[PDB]
Amino acid sequence: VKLAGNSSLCPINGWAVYSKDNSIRIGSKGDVFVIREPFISCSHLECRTFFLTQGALLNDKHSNGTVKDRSPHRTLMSCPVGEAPSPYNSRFESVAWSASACHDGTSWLTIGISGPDNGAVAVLKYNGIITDTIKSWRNNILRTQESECACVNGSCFTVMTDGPSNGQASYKIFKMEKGKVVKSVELDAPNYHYEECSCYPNAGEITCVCRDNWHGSNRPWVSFNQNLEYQIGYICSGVFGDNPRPNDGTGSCGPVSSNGAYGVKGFSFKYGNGVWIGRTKSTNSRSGFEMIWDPNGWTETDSSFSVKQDIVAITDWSGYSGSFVQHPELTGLDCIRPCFWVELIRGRPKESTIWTSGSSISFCGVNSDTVGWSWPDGAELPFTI
Amino acid sequence: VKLAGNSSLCPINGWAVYSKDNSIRIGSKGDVFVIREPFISCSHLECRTFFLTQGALLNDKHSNGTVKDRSPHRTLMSCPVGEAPSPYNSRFESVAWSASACHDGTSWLTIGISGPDNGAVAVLKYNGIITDTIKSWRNNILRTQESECACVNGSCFTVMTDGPSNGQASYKIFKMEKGKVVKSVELDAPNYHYEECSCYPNAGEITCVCRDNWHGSNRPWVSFNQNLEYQIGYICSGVFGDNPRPNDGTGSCGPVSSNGAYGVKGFSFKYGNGVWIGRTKSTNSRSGFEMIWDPNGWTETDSSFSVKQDIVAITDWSGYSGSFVQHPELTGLDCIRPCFWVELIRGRPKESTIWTSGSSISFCGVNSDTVGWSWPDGAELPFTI
Amino acid sequence: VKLAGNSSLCPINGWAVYSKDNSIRIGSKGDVFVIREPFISCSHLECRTFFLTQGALLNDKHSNGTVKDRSPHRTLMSCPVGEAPSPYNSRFESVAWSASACHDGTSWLTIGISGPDNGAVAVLKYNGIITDTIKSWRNNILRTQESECACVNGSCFTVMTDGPSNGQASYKIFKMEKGKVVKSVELDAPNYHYEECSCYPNAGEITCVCRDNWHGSNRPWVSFNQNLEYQIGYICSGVFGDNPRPNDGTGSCGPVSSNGAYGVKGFSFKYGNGVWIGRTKSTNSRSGFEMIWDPNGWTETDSSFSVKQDIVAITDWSGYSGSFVQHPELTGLDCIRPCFWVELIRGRPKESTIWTSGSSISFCGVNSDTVGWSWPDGAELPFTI
Amino acid sequence: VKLAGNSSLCPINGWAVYSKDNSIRIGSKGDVFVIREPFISCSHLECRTFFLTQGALLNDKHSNGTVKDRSPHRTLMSCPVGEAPSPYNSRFESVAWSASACHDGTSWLTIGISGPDNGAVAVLKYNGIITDTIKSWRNNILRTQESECACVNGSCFTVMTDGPSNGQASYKIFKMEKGKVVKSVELDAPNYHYEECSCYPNAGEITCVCRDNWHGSNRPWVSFNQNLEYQIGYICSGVFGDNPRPNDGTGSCGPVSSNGAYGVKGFSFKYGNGVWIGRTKSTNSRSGFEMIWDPNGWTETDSSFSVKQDIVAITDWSGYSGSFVQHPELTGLDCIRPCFWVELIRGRPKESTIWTSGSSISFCGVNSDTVGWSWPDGAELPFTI
Ligand SMILES: CCC(CC)O[C@@H]1C=C(C(=O)O)C[C@H](N)[C@H]1NC(C)=O
Ligand SMILES: CCC(CC)O[C@@H]1C=C(C(=O)O)C[C@H](N)[C@H]1NC(C)=O
Ligand SMILES: CCC(CC)O[C@@H]1C=C(C(=O)O)C[C@H](N)[C@H]1NC(C)=O
Ligand SMILES: CCC(CC)O[C@@H]1C=C(C(=O)O)C[C@H](N)[C@H]1NC(C)=O
Repeated sequence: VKLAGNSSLCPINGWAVYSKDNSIRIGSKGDVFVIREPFISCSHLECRTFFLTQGALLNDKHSNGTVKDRSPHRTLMSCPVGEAPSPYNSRFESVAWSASACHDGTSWLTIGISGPDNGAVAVLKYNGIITDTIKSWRNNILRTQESECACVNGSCFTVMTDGPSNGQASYKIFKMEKGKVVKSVELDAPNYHYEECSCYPNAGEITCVCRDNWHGSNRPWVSFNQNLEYQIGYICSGVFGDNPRPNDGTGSCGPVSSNGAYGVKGFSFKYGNGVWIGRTKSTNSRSGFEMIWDPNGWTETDSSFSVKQDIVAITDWSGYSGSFVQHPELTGLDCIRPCFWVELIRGRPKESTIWTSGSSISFCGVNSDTVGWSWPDGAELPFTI
Repeated sequence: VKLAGNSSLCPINGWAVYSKDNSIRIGSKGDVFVIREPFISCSHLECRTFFLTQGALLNDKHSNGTVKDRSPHRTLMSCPVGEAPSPYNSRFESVAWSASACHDGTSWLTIGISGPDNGAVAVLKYNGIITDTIKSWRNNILRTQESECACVNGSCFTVMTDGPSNGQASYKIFKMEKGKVVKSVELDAPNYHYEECSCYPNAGEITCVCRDNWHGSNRPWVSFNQNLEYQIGYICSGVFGDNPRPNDGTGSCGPVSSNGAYGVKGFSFKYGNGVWIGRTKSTNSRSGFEMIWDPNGWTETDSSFSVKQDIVAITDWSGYSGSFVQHPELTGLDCIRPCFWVELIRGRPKESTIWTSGSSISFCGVNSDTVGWSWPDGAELPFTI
Repeated sequence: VKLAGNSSLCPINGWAVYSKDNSIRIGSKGDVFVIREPFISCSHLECRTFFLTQGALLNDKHSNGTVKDRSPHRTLMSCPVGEAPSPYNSRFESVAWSASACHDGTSWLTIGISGPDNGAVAVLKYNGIITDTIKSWRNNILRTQESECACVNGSCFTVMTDGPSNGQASYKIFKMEKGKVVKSVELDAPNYHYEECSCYPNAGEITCVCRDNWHGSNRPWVSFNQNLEYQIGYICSGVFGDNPRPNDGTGSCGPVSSNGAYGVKGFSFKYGNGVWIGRTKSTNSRSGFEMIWDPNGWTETDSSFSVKQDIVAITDWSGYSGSFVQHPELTGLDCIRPCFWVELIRGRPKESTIWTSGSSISFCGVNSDTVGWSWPDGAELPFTI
Repeated sequence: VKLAGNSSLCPINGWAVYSKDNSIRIGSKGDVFVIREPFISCSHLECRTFFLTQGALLNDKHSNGTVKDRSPHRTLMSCPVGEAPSPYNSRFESVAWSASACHDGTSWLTIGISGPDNGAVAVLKYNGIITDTIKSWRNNILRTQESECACVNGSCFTVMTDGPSNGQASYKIFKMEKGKVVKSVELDAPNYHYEECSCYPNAGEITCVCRDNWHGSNRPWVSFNQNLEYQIGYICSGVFGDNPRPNDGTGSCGPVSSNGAYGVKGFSFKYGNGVWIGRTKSTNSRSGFEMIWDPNGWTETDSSFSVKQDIVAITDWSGYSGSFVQHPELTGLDCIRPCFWVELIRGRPKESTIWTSGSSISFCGVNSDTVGWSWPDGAELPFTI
């Protein structure tokens, strides 16, 4: 039976460690895929880890310039959470250098994008079989979430971008049933910039917190009904969420220009006017990670907050981070539980190696107490190469 | 319940990437099988990749002269689509240096040929247990499809050749049920030459497009009803499908002798008087791949065609290619969906390695739009050896 | 249906070899996890081996200081009994450097403790999803069993410690249902020291034999009802079970102070006033192992016993050992079968390697005859390093 | 439902190849266990390969003196037929240096002997849980089949030996239900010698053809009803089946003393007064294998025969071989089908390496035709060592 998403986000006090895959430490010897853009998404029975491989293993020559981003060998595969991604435990999903995926209660929907930069195509699959296709409409790198999509009452939603990662680009929301596009709407978002959105379902509606790689240090959002009627904005909190970003201060409900000319994928959970913010600890590099609870931070502008919980130390490498949900039909709870993952990027451009790849760690909602600490990748570089 | 095959091929506009195993790039370090002759075939529940191993792994000494073709260690195995063939994820099917396979809706049927060249024997299995045997009748390398057989209303059919790959040889169509040959017929096709046929079910009948290794540059075909009543011909198009072959020009409905003394296994999908032709890009070697729609090309002699979709660039190695299907019981559609796979050969005799193996990529029908691009093997030879 | 735990320990005579994973001998080449603190636990259908990896593999550089005990990369995983723990056959369970686990008949309950020594938090999971959390109440290394928990009539119970591994500490017994803590009690055990308890169900109650690391050469025990009403004491048998320990002699029903300033993890099965004692053969190091039947050494003080059954020769490295149970719902028997496992520790600090890890062996109850022997680890150190 | 064993052996004309695992060729690089004494057995759903590992992998130092036979690290494991035995694809079964196993229609019954030569104990397991124990009764290496046991109407029977491999030893037949010994009888076989019997069910009774290591070149046999009422004898054919053995000549219905002071495990299928013999091609060493049809050869004494089918050239190493069956509940047939396997031993003592391991190949009855050929191991020694 389909996942009803009419339930609300579960109240919580902190975050508890859920998984850690040590893929990079293990891959030092083991046959572990070199990856990037990993993300967790759960069905009504299990939770999986999706990722984009480089069609090569760690410590092998084919792992060479795996910093390039888009290639013909890039593929989307999955394995159960906490496990190291290997050819011996990974399920093939699709050929792709940018992807998304979600479970509607019945079957899995995977979105993989491949092809050249001037005409990339999104192949949609439902239970492994191709159910639709979406071709680039601006011919400038059609790309997507790199985190799970959201399903509600049997419909799943996602967000895509086409155009410059440099300035005004085109943005679209898509609704799908059985992996087929039943409706789509382009957002009329002049001056906004949307990339790699982390979307979750709450009370029958979707909410997405994304990345402004053009000119924002704070994160932009988009929420919508099952008819794609939407609203847009930026988190007004002075506790800036992008990286790079400036020192905390006075935020704005609009794009914060200072230092937001690049970025990193992230997420945030909205509760009333409050927001849980996941962000790096550094303001310049993808180092460290922490969770901050700013009550009344979604609508106000100030750098004051209530709680902060360490996830990774400033001295250790972090990277992308996304949100993922647990539905009542998998949990037995009467609310939609929030969790998040963090990508731990090793290699280039920061480290002198011939390769780039990443590990993952994840946490979940919870009302019981927690603790901040540091759960870093742990590999010692360089490798035998 | 048995796969019904009374439906027609789904109408289509282009091809959407379905998978890429990256086995060779992965095998540089991973315990991946050395193979050749890989093909895809689906049941009413999953799609799998079959292939002929060389009882050895990549980058190991036993990988030596793996260019030999036939030997006692050659075995037919399978794993899920897109995954690299390895001993930790592959199901053993049969001992064979030539095979075929298809699912009738109930169980898998596998056909593996082993034994000496002067008296080979095909072993038929149904759900993993031997159900029949077919021994060579001409005593000269009994061989078969190297791709999926076709099943209709409980019956599965295949084609086998016995005799010279050099000139006139004998060809037989077999009809089976629960893996037992209930009927067969020897094709009265003087001056024709059949090999590595790609057969597919359509409107209750089978259609096979094969390879002329004796004297044809265009491909031969055979279609037949469930009682083995058949018709034979050659694709008349001036867009020659074999490799080697001559530059495009005036085709023929009979064997085009120029350059057809050799060949490569291939496929083609017939729609009315039109055909989707899959072929290499080079006219001499196994380089590149492309999809071509020549309406009225199945019966007409002209090198004019409508659409062209690139799959593999001329600068990269390709190889065998075959057709495979997605029945309604698996898809939910009301038509039989056409898909294809391409074998990417690396090593001897074109590269200076001590071995020969291959990777695979596959695509499927689709009405939505698509894009041409290039999805090559990507491994850099030579290996550590 | 829930595992009723109202049956009694089956009457037995000796122990029969159940399993041996040779993980270390195998990892010399294979991709085996470097581990410690392993233990078995069974459901109503299968038996698994749980363990705490070091987020690295044998014979790889990351295997370095794997002697350190606690780290962020330490994770709790599991695989079927007898199989070598590997990233290709292990299910991820939880991030932890101390754990426990058991099956209530319906789903698996896992307990993984992580975080800093001054603020560790226990993450309880039921069927893979977080259901409760427990933070350190004495801010001094919250730790647990390192062996299975015990479930009765739908409820599972475990024991945890917080405070000095050096002297008087704080001990608590928890009661959980579907992984949620419904009740907890602190033992009023002045002068006692509980650590790494082995608890088993019997006649509707729980019995634990633990490790006194503070000042006992004999072992302490706790037994309690389903409402956490309890009783405490020490095994009085002059056949001292802790290691190190003094030569056998006159025991005590309280802490035997000579040599018991350290210890190792163990177990014991109480029968009437008698006991089956598992122990190392050495009085000083974790060398050798043997089972001893002191009929009524549970309450009596005399170093005399009836049967001795060798499990590992004095010349070979041994280590931790714990109890694990079969239930009637799994076995079909009408009694609770006792079984135990043994950790074979190789590496530091006794051998000159840069790492520490371990193999496992197990035995089960049984009435028919048996024989003692020696089933050591068998790996030859050092390794390629 | 239980496997009725009331049907008779299926009439056959030759033997078709069923599988080949290439375990050693693959092990050159892959993580393949080192093993000996492999054998196949089938349930009502699938066929598996059991084997006794040496607790190490090929091409690793721990693969050293793996020629010793018995050791504490020896374990019984299994994987699907055709697959190379590895720690990634192998199910653990029991600790043993001698074993047997069979499926009764409901669950697997495994038999694993371990312990010292003067007190070995066989641990029986039903569905993975210990159901009985049998201790040595002569204190001289209790040993068993090293192939599959036979099940009929819900009962499985096996054969065990205790005593000298040097002369008169004690032989016993065991009958078990759900893994528990319900009856047992000791054979009154003076001047007979039974070891490593291959037993198959037929018309509700069991027939075993074994190895005489004492003083016989021909093979001894025992057949018995479901109440262990039995009959013994020796195959009378002058086509001697043991190895070593003298050149073919005049056989004997009793022990043929010339050259039978040692031997190898083998098998045979009796049809009326005829027999299908499996044997090596060489009379001195375990080289080559072949099937021979000697009608009226079970009771007569002559070296003449009707059919001979080659399985392994004399130029290549063979080794143990045994029988296995496929019941009607698996095949759908109305008769019990005969098949067999052959162990291809490589290394010591015939080859200069530091190890000993084996590969496997198997065949099945079949009415259709077949062919003789040579399917050897194919590994090139020595290895990197
Ligand atoms: C094309 C711009 C896009 C959005 C900023 O770049 C991403 C940034 C990345 C990054 O900043 O690390 C890595 C992503 N793999 C890349 N996505 C693609 C499709 O190339
Ligand atoms: C024997 C002739 C036959 C048909 C052309 O050769 C094939 C051509 C091949 C090729 O052109 O690459 C490889 C196939 N492995 C081989 N088949 C067998 C059975 O050896
Ligand atoms: C903190 C004291 C505790 C009980 C004695 O130490 C254990 C002893 C050990 C040992 O004596 O070998 C190894 C365990 N990994 C360790 N547990 C933790 C959590 O560090
Ligand atoms: C102990 C005598 C017995 C029967 C002849 O020896 C077998 C012969 C063998 C052989 O001749 O190769 C190998 C078996 N692994 C061995 N079995 C045991 C248990 O040691």
